[PDB]
Amino acid sequence: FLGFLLGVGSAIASGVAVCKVLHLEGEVNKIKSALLSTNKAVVSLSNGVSVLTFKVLDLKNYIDKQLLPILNKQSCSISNIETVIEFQQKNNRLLEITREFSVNAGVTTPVSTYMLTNSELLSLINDMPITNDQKKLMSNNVQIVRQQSYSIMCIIKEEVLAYVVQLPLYGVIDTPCWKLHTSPLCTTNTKEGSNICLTRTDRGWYCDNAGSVSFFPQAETCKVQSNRVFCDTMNSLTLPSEVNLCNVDIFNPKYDCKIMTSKTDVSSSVITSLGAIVSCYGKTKCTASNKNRGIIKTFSNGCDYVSNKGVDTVSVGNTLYYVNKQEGKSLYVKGEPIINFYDPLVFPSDEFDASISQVNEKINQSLAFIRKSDELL
Amino acid sequence: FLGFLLGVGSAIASGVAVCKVLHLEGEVNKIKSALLSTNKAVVSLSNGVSVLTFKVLDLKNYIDKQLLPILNKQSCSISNIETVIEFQQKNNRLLEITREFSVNAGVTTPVSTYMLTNSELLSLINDMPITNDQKKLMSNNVQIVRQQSYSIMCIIKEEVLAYVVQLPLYGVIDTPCWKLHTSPLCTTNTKEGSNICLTRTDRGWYCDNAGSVSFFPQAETCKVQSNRVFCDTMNSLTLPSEVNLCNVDIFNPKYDCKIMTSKTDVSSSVITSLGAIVSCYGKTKCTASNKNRGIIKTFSNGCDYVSNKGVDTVSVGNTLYYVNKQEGKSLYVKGEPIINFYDPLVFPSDEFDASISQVNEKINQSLAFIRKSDELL
Amino acid sequence: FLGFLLGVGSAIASGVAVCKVLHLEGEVNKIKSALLSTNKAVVSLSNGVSVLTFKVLDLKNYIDKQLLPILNKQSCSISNIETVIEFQQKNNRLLEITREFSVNAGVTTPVSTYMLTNSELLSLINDMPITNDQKKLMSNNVQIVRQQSYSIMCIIKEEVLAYVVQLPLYGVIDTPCWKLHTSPLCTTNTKEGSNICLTRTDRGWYCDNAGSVSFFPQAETCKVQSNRVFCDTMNSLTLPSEVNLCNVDIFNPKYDCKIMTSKTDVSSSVITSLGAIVSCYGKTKCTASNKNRGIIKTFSNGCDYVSNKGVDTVSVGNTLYYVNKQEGKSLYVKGEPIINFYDPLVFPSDEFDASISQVNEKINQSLAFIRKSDELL
Amino acid sequence: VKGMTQSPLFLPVTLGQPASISCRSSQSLVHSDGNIYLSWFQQRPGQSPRRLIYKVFDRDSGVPDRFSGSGSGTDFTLKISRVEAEDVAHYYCMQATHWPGTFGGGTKLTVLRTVAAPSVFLFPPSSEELQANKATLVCLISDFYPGAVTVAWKADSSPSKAGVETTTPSKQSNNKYSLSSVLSLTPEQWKSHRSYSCQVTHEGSTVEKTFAPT
Amino acid sequence: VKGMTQSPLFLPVTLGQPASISCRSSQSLVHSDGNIYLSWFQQRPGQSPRRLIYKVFDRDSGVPDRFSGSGSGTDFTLKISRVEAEDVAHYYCMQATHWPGTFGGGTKLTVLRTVAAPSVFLFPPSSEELQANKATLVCLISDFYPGAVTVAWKADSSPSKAGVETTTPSKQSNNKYSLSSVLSLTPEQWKSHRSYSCQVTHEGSTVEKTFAPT
Amino acid sequence: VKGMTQSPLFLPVTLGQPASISCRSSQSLVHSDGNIYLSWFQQRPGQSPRRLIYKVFDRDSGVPDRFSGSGSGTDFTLKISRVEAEDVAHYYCMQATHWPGTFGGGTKLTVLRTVAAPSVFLFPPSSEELQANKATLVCLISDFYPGAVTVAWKADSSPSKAGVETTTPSKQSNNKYSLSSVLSLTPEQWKSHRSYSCQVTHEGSTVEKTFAPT
Amino acid sequence: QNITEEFYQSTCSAVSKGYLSALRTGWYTSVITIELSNIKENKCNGTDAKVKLIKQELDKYKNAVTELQLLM
Amino acid sequence: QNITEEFYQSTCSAVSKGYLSALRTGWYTSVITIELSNIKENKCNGTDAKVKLIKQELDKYKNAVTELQLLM
Amino acid sequence: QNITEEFYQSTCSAVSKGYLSALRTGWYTSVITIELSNIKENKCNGTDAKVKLIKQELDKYKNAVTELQLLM
Repeated sequence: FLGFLLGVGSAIASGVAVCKVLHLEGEVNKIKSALLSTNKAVVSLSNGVSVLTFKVLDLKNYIDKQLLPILNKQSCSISNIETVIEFQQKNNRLLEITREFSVNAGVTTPVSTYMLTNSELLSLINDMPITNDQKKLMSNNVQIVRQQSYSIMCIIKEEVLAYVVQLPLYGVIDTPCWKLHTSPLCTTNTKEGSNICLTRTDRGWYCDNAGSVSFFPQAETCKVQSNRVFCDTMNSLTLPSEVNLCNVDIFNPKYDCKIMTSKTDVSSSVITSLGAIVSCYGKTKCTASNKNRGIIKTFSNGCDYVSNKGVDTVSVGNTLYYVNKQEGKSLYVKGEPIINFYDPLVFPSDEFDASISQVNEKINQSLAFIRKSDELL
Repeated sequence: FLGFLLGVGSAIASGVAVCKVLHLEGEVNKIKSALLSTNKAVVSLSNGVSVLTFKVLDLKNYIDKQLLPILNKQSCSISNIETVIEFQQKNNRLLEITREFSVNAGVTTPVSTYMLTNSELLSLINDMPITNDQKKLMSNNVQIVRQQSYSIMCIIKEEVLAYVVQLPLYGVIDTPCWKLHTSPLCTTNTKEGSNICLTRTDRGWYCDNAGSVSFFPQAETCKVQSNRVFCDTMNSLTLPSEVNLCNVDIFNPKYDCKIMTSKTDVSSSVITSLGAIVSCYGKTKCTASNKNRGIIKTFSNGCDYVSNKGVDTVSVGNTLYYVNKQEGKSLYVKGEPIINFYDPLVFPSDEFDASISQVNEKINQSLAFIRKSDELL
Repeated sequence: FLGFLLGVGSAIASGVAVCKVLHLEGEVNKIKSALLSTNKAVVSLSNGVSVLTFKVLDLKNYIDKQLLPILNKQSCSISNIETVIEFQQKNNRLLEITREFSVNAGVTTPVSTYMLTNSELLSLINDMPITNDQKKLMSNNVQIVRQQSYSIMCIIKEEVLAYVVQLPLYGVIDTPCWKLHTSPLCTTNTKEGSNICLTRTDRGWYCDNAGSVSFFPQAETCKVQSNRVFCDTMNSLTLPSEVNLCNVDIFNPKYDCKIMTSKTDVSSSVITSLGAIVSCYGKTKCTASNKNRGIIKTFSNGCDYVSNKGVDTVSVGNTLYYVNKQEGKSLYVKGEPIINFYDPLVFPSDEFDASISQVNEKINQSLAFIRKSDELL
Repeated sequence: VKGMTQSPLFLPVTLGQPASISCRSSQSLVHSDGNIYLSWFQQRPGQSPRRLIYKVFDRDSGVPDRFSGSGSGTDFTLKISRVEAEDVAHYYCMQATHWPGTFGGGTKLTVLRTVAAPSVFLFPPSSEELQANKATLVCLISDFYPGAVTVAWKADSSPSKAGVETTTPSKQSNNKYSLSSVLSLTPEQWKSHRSYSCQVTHEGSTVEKTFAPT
Repeated sequence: VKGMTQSPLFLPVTLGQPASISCRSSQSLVHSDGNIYLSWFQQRPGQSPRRLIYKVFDRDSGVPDRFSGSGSGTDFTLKISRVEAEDVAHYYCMQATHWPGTFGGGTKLTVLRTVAAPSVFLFPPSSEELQANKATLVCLISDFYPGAVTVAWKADSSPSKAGVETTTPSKQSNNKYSLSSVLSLTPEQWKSHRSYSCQVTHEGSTVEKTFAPT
Repeated sequence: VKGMTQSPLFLPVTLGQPASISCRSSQSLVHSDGNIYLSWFQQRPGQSPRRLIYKVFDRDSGVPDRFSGSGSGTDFTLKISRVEAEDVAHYYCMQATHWPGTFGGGTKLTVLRTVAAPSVFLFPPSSEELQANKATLVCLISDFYPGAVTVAWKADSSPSKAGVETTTPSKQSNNKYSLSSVLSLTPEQWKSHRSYSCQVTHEGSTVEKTFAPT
Repeated sequence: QNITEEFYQSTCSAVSKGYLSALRTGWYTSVITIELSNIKENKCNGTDAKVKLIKQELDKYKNAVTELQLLM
Repeated sequence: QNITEEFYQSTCSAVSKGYLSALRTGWYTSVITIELSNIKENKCNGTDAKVKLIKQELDKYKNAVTELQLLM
Repeated sequence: QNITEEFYQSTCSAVSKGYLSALRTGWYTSVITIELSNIKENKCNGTDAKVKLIKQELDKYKNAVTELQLLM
């Protein structure tokens, strides 16, 4: 749901800056001179910012020492087929990278293995002045930081090709984090129409980092490896910790929980990490089934949740959902649905980014409208 | 419009479960033993669920019978250079799969030919314990099955690489289905403002499958091959057949037709299967043109639709739309637009998930207000 | 926000039509005849529309001149390894095309280098009967043309494979165009609740093309190369030039500027081309920082903008935004925020596509209620 | 339609000495996954075949290491390094690359020994069988090697075609064979002639046993 | 700037006998798409060229099967297996790989026959042309083969250079040629000398025909 | 654990004539990036090493082009086309592909000259040192070439092991060397013996110088 | 001649009614395997073109194996 | 020195006015062809390494041909 | 026994509470280079198979050089 509030940002801004610094007359010559005798060096560019630089492959030496001399002999003898194969091996590295760049505007994410192999990436990770906790984090999940990395194509000047690798550098690690799933909660009155629906809009990831919580509204923007949730702070909101109160007391005065209202009496299902939430309404069939026994539980027209212990699949109407096979304890908290605390014909049925304060104010204002036009008659 | 109601689900949940069962100490040995004398077998895993398994390539035999013996140890001459090129052939499939998985987080959709060739895929299709109707269906549209398939990378243990191909098996086939396009309906008043716009939001695919209709709100989620609409039920809703009544009579009491209200007096066009619908408002130019004659019809500022027989292109303002070249009869159903049935200053102009009943209830409340504020004064 | 209003259109409809005309009994023979003696020709198909045709690779000649005669001798000697390598070179081109087509349903964007080489593309640019200005434009932005091009796989008939390249031909160039970024504007009253938020919804690109302006709501659909805004007219809206008035005077009577209202008291940042906009609300930290000196400005809880000259990064809460380092003058135009012109408890706080006239009319209607319910009491 | 040729079809071996059987395929047996699926099977009399070799080289569980498999292309070989007593049985090669597999003609393993000339006897029909209105004359060829032998029947010097059936027992513990040749005639035809002779050709000489009923 | 060499430039053939023309390229004619675009054209007198061979080997529609094209690298050949009467014309090779094409020198095909010595005649200027203030002497060379022949003019034993023009008709139906040699002089110069001789060299002998006007 | 072998360890050269030093690596020095990182360094006496060659072939800045480097695999060569006076120094080869690099034994460069027999002198301990309760006998070997030379000490015809120290200076401007051999004994042991002799072996003859203190 | 379309002007919508269905409603999982072989380790000496090429291709194979050793 | 930007604080928006346009407005269709050859495989019973590799590459070629015969 | 989940029926929400964090919070920049060689192609008038294949691969390399010229 949420996510329209994030605000825009430049994903490849730092790599763009490095490219623009690299577009100087002698900047290519600075890198060329510093890397003339070694395969790896640090170069302080003209802006004052130092940068690690790799010379991963030297095609010039191969061509000008083992390919060009064989070609020019006044007789185009080759004397062995092996030369063409060795050429197609060293040229293979160049050919793949230039192909991939030509399909992504020079911005390829994730970084390919051909562009930057894991051994070189491991060396790049191992050789930065960062806390060893972050070094191990990036070492054990090199393909994860790879999928959160970028590529920027800089220059092809005098005799060298250079491009920028934009890795992420994680500043918040090993802090409490959690995910929140919400499903529509509606009234189950016997009437066909006139239903009332209310839903929490604060779905997504919540990570405590420094005094406050970073909130990620899209489930796509965060990758998970079985304990650790890798997220991007650029597409995130910063909220006080009082949003936590919305889980227990949604009418709490310490924070305003954002919600939405609808008259959309529609059944749906939400698969959570260790179970599933089922919103069953109307005359829709809702079933929790097990692969060994079969159908094991039916949903009685409400907001329900079932653990993944003995359940393997869920079918609502014609939609088949497969439960996650993750392990962990699940806690069911009883409590009457909040929507029963409002009466219809006063409940605003078209709100999309409203809150507890907003809906309550409209109901209070509408009730004042009803009363102040009747005390006068 | 619609699509927020679908509910979340794991597309690779079944493949995740297979991977998790594959992470057993001797499960790799069970696969190795069952495939010791054959290239294909089905193995009953520890939980009791069987799995079909293919042995597509045997690098072990080629390397350790023809290449490893000649390599070791210090006399390593290789006449008949052809051997290295032969390695580039057997190794070819391995490299491609390793690249694709390492740049797609282990989830590749659609499944590539290198990952699973068409010959092996067809053998898998014919070795499926499924209905002959589905066997014929999946045979005639194998690329569609590819594009609604996944590939998940599981394990790398003792002497074998193993990954999961998650094919879909279609349980609803050859049933009546239809597509619905909706366009904004607005007023043609002379003032720039003070206009009213009303639009149906329940656009998308409607497939009749079991007693009710499976509704796919996004036209993207379904591929079409000239008769058949390949869809995914996990991103679908299940609605009563009375939703079809909303196309003919939108004020029907047996169902509540979901719509939206706006003041967005904006011209646009929607190309349908056998024609195009044009919403022409304000002083915008709207033109249906033919490539042979030229401009052939002008639109008089309203909700209009033209058949594709004599029309080849549509131009609305600066937007150029190409008409569908399909064949078939197109029927124009006359009838006054619904929006003429309401008067302004009583119409709630900001509704986004509302319905006929919702807007009518709000108008009834507002009109009862108008009457009760005049009976007293 | 905006973007749902575009209306659907077929981006590859022209290529689809060419494929359908390519699906006649003798059309393949006509193409074969026209390309029988040359590598390039123009063919008028059965519908009367001329089309350029290439014979880029002739595997028929290579196989039947260098491969088949050597293969069939009644003695299958090859005598020379080179032949297999030359085959895998000529074969290489076709195999690469198959990979993309077999994983993309015949819809590949951008067009790859193996699909259509840049030398062939440049020849096509030099051959289209268009203005030399357009020829020069498409020459200098070949990768841009690639990124806005498609490839469609048509037929495999008698002895030739043929597929459609759908290049774009730009009809509107070098006209005034501009970009518009919007950020939420809210009230910063000392009370935690009862806040009011107001945001412009008409964000995106605005290109003046012919008497009116084409509006693109998505920043991704338009690519920029340092002076040029490459856009697609089909996914665009056509609006009168008075929308530019919304940037200077939003209460203008000649046009109705679309806005949205919320109680979503949220701080965020928006990176523009030559600076950054910061919306700071509540007790959130907002800082503009420089790479050399450090923290250089603190934001005093409001809608602020800072130029990119002396500023290199922005940090709001926990989100770190990198500013664009382009050059160009930035002008700060003072003026009180619009949100101060409305009072709470009368301000409608849930609007998403409303406008100035809409909200003013609703407040006027509410004010009529407040006045007419007190004139009677 | 693959043809599997086994060679030889009758293999005399000596215990403690190696043995080898060649199997040739009419087609290449390389499978699309890079393997060759050819199996070697052993069958003892009255028993079901047991798989000993699969994938040309790999031995099944519980196979003595004296057995080995080798080969490539269209030619394969099964080898017994030291032939033991239990190795005397039938052996089949089976291709498995192409569905549904093909078996060779089969190879019989037998014990090699010195040439032994047979003992030849002739037995006239009994009186009781002559009452039973049929006549059978039995020629016995006892304790000979090798099993190849030719038997001819002459009734009054006339060679008989058909009306004769031959039986051979399996190899005994002296490594020799036997053979019974039964000639069937009607009693009228038996009484119509006088001289009945069985002529034996083997790796001895040509030997006749004869008698004169009537 | 590609050079195309045709060989030979004058090809006498015999009907029913094969003929071949060689065409060599100064550069490699292989095109970047893997093809070689070399074409063979025929041109009969008074007609436009007609394409016979394209893509080195492919024969055009309506082309006799006798005509075939072959070659590679920089060497190509046009072959006529059985030469007929209609094949007597000009033939040109043209490479089409490199823009915009180039043509060889050209080859004329004529019918090979036995050597035929010409009949030589000499014709003095008429009196009427002598009135017309010019003088022309005509030497006629009738019904000869081959076309190679030398004509020299001597006025009082002095060979004349320039002032002479030679004409030859095409090969006749007897496979022979003719030739007219016209020597032009002013009437004053004509009357200034006495002996006028036409000397012909061919595959006969050296033969002079002469006359003495004044 | 790479072993770098330089050859030879002592190189006599002639000015204006080429010189070459061979460096052999125990392992292949090819780096994973396609380069070979082998460097050649020069070190004059009393100075730090100065790099002359990097990556086998590339010459460093400020090195006269007379220096060249070559090699591949495990064999490399440093070459001086015309040896100059300033080229007389030490030279080291260093592999740089494998961390952290390895140096060769080193090569000393000296000027080749003709053989010169040394002048041998012997010096008894002074009376003052005899009072100082020690005795030293000094044998001087002046202006000889080559540097290889053997010195033996005999006290009353007894060869001495230990108690002797030898010093050699660097090559002089006459291209010759010297040598000082000092034998140390206690004054009691010195006064205990009579004959003290220094025996010199070089490319002259065997020469002994002796004296008789006590 | 099989698909038909109707436009309802009152609601401003179009319905294309000639289609058949193929809905997923279920997954079938299968496993694909490739038998590998670990090589530790070749001692092929000499920078011969043939030998260097086979060793480099073996290095490519081992690099692919290690690149795959990741991924969950 | 060509691109300029203005920030309007009243509406809290920014307009960058220094850009020029390139709108699509039209498509051009073109056809790319490759002439193929139908291959009926030789039944050569010679298992030469070069010939076997030729057979494998021809099998790859025909597999690509058939995988491309699956048009749409 | 590490990850726990709670479902609140009152608000109809689920919280999965057993996770740990890894937030981006910054970018790390590095530069990768490959040394190329400008090619002035030979004018070899010999159409040798190995040499012509070398020339085709060199044309591919020069083509890739040009396709790398597609900067901004």
